Amino acid sequence: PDQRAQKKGDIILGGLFPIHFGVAAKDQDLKSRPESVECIRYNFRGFRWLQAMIFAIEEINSSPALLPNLTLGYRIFDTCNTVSKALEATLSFVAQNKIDSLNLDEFCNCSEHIPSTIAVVGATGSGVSTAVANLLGLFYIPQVSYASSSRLLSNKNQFKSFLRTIPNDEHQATAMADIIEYFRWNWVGTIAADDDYGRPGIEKFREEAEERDICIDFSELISQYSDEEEIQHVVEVIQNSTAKVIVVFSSGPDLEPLIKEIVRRNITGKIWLASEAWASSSLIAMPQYFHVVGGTIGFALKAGQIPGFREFLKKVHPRKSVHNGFAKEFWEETFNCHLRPLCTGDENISSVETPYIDYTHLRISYNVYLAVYSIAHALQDIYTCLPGRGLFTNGSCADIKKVEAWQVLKHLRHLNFTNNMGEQVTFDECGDLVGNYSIINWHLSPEDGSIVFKEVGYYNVYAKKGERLFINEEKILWSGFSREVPFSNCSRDCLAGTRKGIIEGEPTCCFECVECPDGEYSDETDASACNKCPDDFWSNENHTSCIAKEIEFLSWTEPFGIALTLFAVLGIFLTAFVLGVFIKFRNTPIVKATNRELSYLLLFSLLCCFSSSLFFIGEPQDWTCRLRQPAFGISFVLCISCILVKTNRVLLVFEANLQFLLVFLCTFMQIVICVIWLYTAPPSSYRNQELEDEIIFITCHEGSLMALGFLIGYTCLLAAICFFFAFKSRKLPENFNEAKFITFSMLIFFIVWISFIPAYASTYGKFVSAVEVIAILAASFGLLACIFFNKIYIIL
Amino acid sequence: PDQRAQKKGDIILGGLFPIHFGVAAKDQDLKSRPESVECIRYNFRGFRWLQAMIFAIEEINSSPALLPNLTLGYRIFDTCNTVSKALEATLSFVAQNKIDSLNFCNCSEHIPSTIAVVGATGSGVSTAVANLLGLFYIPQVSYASSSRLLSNKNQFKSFLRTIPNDEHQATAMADIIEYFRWNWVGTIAADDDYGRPGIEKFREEAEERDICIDFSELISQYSDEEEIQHVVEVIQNSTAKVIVVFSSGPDLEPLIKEIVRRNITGKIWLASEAWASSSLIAMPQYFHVVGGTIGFALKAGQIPGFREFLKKVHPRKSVHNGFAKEFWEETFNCHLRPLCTGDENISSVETPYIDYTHLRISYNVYLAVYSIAHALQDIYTCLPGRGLFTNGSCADIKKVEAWQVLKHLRHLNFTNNMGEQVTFDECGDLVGNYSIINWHLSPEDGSIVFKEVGYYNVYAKKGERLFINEEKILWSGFSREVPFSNCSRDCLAGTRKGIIEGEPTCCFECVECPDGEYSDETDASACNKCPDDFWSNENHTSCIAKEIEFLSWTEPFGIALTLFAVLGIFLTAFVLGVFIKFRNTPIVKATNRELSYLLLFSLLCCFSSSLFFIGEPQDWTCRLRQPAFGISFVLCISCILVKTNRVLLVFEANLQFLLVFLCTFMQIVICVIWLYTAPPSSYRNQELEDEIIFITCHEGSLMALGFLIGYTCLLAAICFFFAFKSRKLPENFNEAKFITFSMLIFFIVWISFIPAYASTYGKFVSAVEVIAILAASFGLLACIFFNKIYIIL
Ligand SMILES: O=C(O)[C@@H]1Cc2c([nH]c3ccccc23)CN1
Ligand SMILES: O=C(O)[C@@H]1Cc2c([nH]c3ccccc23)CN1
Ligand SMILES: *[C@@H]1O[C@H](CO)[C@@H](O)[C@H](O)[C@H]1NC(C)=O
Ligand SMILES: *[C@@H]1O[C@H](CO)[C@@H](O)[C@H](O)[C@H]1NC(C)=O
Ligand SMILES: *[C@@H]1O[C@H](CO)[C@@H](O)[C@H](O)[C@H]1NC(C)=O
Ligand SMILES: *[C@@H]1O[C@H](CO)[C@@H](O)[C@H](O)[C@H]1NC(C)=O
Ligand SMILES: [Ca+2]
Ligand SMILES: [Ca+2]
Ligand SMILES: [Ca+2]
Ligand SMILES: [Ca+2]
Ligand SMILES: [Ca+2]
Ligand SMILES: [Ca+2]
Repeated sequence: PDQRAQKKGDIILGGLFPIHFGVAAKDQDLKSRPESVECIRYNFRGFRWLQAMIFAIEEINSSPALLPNLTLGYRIFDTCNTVSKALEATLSFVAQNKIDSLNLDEFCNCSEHIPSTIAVVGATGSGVSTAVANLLGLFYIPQVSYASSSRLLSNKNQFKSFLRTIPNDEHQATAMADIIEYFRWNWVGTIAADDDYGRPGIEKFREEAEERDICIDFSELISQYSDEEEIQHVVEVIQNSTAKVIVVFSSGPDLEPLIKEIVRRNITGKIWLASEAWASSSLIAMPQYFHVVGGTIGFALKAGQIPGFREFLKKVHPRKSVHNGFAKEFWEETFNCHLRPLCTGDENISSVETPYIDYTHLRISYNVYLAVYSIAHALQDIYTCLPGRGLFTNGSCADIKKVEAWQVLKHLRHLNFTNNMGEQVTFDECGDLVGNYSIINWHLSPEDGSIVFKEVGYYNVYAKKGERLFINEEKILWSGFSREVPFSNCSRDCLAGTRKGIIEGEPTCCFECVECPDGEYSDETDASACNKCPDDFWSNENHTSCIAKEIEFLSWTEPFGIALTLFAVLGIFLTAFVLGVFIKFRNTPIVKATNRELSYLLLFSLLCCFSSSLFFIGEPQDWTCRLRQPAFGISFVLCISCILVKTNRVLLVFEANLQFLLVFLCTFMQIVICVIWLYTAPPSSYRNQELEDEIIFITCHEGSLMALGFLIGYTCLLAAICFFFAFKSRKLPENFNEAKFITFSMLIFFIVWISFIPAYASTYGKFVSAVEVIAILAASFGLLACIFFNKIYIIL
Repeated sequence: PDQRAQKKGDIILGGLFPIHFGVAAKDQDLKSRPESVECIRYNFRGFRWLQAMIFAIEEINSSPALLPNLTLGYRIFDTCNTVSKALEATLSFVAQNKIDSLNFCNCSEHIPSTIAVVGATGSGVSTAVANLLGLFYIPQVSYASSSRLLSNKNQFKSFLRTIPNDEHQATAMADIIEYFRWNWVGTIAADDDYGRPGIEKFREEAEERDICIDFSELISQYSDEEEIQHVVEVIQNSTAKVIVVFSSGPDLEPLIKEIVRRNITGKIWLASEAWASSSLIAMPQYFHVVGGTIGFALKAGQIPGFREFLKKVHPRKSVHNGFAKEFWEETFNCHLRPLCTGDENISSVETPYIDYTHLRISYNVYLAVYSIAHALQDIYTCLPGRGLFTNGSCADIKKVEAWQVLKHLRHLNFTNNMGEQVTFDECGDLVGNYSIINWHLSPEDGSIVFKEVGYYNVYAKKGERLFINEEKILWSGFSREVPFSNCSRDCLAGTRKGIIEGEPTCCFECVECPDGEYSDETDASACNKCPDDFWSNENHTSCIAKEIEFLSWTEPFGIALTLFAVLGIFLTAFVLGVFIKFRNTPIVKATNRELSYLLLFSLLCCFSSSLFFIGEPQDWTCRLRQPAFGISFVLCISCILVKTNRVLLVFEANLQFLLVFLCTFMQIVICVIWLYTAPPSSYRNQELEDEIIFITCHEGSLMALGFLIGYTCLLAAICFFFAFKSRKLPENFNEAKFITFSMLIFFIVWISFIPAYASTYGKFVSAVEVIAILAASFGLLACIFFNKIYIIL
């Protein structure tokens, strides 16, 4: 390495910064002796970090309070983000230690003029720094990095002298998961880089997503040296996916070919998530690409303050700066000339617009500044060590004249001081720091069309999980110009009345919506299953909620019921035209039956025949006391018996007072059978019919219907017997044709049941009570009309 | 590095082998100057590999057909599975190139420079060594590094290997998992460069093949007790019986010991190639925890004369090999506490150094050494004018450089002692077959043995690369039944799936298919919808056909209707069939025999129409039952109604015979007009009454039938009005009274069956209609002919 930044001093430090983005991308066939690689691109941020470190060292050497008489030198080389260059620089650093503490088999002699460094500033990448630390751990030389946040460097078993001044990015995955949870999504992507920074950083994110039940569509890995095949495959995978959110864990140059290919293919409508590595890189954030990476949300560190730095940055000159060997190359790259046209030392560094001269926040430079002062404070603590109170064995103390690397590492292990801003800086036993992570968004400046970063929130690491992040949605512009929150889900959420259904070969986050069948209802949206038991209710047409069932039965409240009751009471009134108001019964001339008894009985007999029809009307169980367990046969057992005794009285004169006792004996069998039935045998009722539809049915199904059939058959047989007995003498019309019309009156009763048997068998709306009551009422009207034909001839 | 194996020569080769499994674990507080670490336990497999390399070098140096005038030396250090120890050896190897490349430094010229370095046994150690060796373009060949991270040529330029990569092993394990009926498995990996890269591919394959993973954990050799306890608790609190392990011997040893201490059984263990045959875990005392373990092994090789060279090791005569002094002490438990002598036997003590059945890593080392020798021979034997360098130039064997050796090694193709061809790929990788082994218990020795139960191919198409013999696999060491490892039992027939919240797709519930649809396959995603003409079974297994009821003639009610119809036909033919004498008969008032056969055939046609009314609407394709609706209401009644018309005409006052056919004319023309206006159709839908399909008839403009019935009723009413004043007096065989009584019977029959028409049992409207028609016709014929059938003549 001919180019170097070397300054002499009593104590020598080591530094490694990236000045070039990469090396020549050429393959060697090894046909001849290989040569060293050559740089292709130039970096300006590394020069800024180098200048900041030089300024910090100079301020240390210019502060008598920090160090009275100690002068510190430095040796800085270039890495170019290459493992080989950093390994060569580290080997050159540890040559004095290598010749002495190593290679004991053979005698190795070297010049004493070369100095020995006490510490080496770590590299930027997480892979190069890993190799540098692995090689440095043999000699116990401390190494402090400023940009490595990989977890693989946190293992103290493999690395013993590695420290970092950048907060660990393990909380970055948690913050991204919380961001995804806040803007509720379930379909996301995953793109990482094949290195030591991307692969370990995606496992934690995937674990957090799985813990939060977040589905991942595709996961891909990219690299800077990959050719067109992998880039095309990744582009095809991205295009063939419906995920609108992509998580990217990569660097600037690593992601540059993918961004260029996407821009060439004009792929838009995607959301880009940026980590701290590439949230502010100038290689990706360009106006020409603003239509592909617009509205990008990224992570950034906490800004620092370095007084007297802007003025120092303008003092660089390629002629009066002999200590710095990179000034000439920086000048040539900035002014784009040779030292084609000749260039003198009379330009202005602030004319050309380059990132070296303009900046908004110093994060990595502040990290290097803090590391340099941490080393200075460790040296000061070594100098100020008091006898009798030390960190070595038996209370020993070190000598400032002869300081070894292991003593510096031991003193750096237990370090605590105050920052220039009043903060407290100390090193944890894992060699890691804790700091805030900030959220930034990309916007377009209307003035000159330049990409700018705006703060729209922050992440806290000193609070309990759940409320560690704050965000302001009103200041976030999605896709660069859109304000509404984009919709990125595998499928639409199920609405009310629909349930979920599995699709074969698909994850849990993807499903289908299926309408629930009858009898099932669901109120909450996206319900796993619908309620099955409506608690004696019915499912609605839309299955939104439950509906109470309807009770349908014959009642007097309905117009049909009130009309039937009015007809019944009218019939009761029409049989009271003699019962209620009676004509003279003494020496009655119209009827030969002078005696009031056995003839006045027919009045209240017909009254009971009419009144008994009111048992069937209304609900069977409407009243508790009047539950009417016997309902059917009571009407028959009295009315048929009265008809039979009347027919017997009529026939005794023609076919054939002890008659009153004689008529009752024949009908006594009906009454004793009914009394046995209605008391000894307790009838029941059927509460609900077959429980299928929303229309419920109530009915009174008397127990032991065979007894009812038997008693009806007995009554019919007795009626037929009396009809047959009356038939033999009804042909001859005598005595006001009395016997001639009773036969027709009771034949009306017979033909009522003949004409209403299909109504008994089948009825509309389960109204067997209605047909029964109308049949018995019509029979009662017929009997009443044809039983009092003698009164219409003569009033009295 | 005082402990080393050195032999000088014209050409020097480097080598690294693991002689110890690790180093002493102690924290450094930096109170004083740190000292070098020490290795605690000895290893015999690394010593066997070193002996194999020495034997190969000696065989090459004692062969005239290979490098006849060249002498080969070696320089081998110790690694102890430590990164720092290997880095020290790597730095010592590149001491000569340090002055030439870096930066002045003066060094003695007596020290030689190695041209090749044998790769390390580990993965991260090999990566660290190759990172430093790549600067000087020094070729390096490894024998046990199978990590994919070494397959990147951009970072590594002088790395070669003779072992298949881990991608094939992961694919084979995925195929094994897919072969068995398991979908709920675990995952355990080691925090190193061998385990983590070897689990991403396996997880991707499992996700592609629709395989769920229960838990994933990382373990390490230096992990404390808390991590081990957490891993054990996670494993115990799981329902998975199959566990995938990607770790080495010492890495997995603490976890195995902790599991044994807790006496955890009933688990299926899958072993990677790294620990499928390690003696640190395969112990009888742990057998009841690792019984029936399936592991992967490579293809063994044959090295004639190896055992004889192994059985002649001596700590005194082996001046070149300085590692025998410690090996003798370790294998005999002595030192040079009880004093020892150089007269013991090596065969006696049972050690893995001499007790072995196959050689896999040693064969790899032999192949690597022979590949290097073949490259050197090709360098020596190259002819001018056809060299691979620029302008056809060829190198000189007197002065050889590392880059030339690497270039010739990149293009290598030779043959083995077993008649096999060995080449090098563009990435320096090799391919080979795989073997599957199972762990069994010796019946008398009591030790763990390996049995071959199958193999995996790499030269065949996808899906036809694995062969498994189930008749030799013994699960759990003694069990025979195939283990069952599923999240939940599969749904039976007629039962569909149901989702559980916050659970993977591999876990679900079984819910019975509701009524109206069926599923005839197990683990059905959804219940298949039944067809229109089929209904779901009681058990919902499949669909069943429905039934149709149409009052067939074979029905008891149908045959009853038939028997009444034929009885009526016979009774009416008793009068019509026989031509009884009607000469000067006084039964009929009219002398002419006409106006009597009219009724006789009208009743017959009415009976025929009533009989034809029943049956299917489409029983006969010639004509539908439509006339059965019409004529039965006009031909049956109006022709009979002619007698009532003539008798009312007589009461009002061969001349009126033609004047009483008008009613039939108007009724038939109205029927024809209705039929042509909107012919009746047939309704065969289910009408949402029930699941049973019913057949019925529907006609447009149904009010026409009501109007026809109303016209008939009005005609009968006007007949009653006309005959009311004539029926009071009885005369002429009481014909008027009997006709009035017959028509009253007709009215009472028509109005008696009104609620049956309104509602009928079983939707048998046709049965009600035919019953009413027959009853009315029978009463009519029995009552109008009351005096015409009382006496035959
Ligand atoms: O660990 C790593 O590799 C990244 C490197 C990196 C970070 N921030 C940067 C800014 C510019 C350039 C590089 C970086 C943070 N950690
Ligand atoms: O790459 C690695 O780290 C492993 C190391 C290893 C393999 N086979 C072994 C047998 C014994 C000891 C160690 C090993 C295969 N690849
Ligand atoms: C980080 O943000 C929180 C939020 O108030 C707070 O602790 C502080 O302002 C920031 N810095 C540190 C060191 O916490
Ligand atoms: C997307 O799916 C998630 C799954 O939990 C859900 O919470 C979210 O509401 C869905 N998005 C929309 C817009 O409904
Ligand atoms: C376990 O699940 C798999 C998933 O397809 C299935 O093939 C297998 O039959 C199930 N096991 C049993 C015993 O049914
Ligand atoms: C690997 O197995 C296959 C099939 O059994 C066959 O090619 C041969 O036996 C093996 N091949 C090699 C190169 O050993
Ligand atoms: Ca770097
Ligand atoms: Ca970070
Ligand atoms: Ca799938
Ligand atoms: Ca090793
Ligand atoms: Ca392998
Ligand atoms: Ca979960």
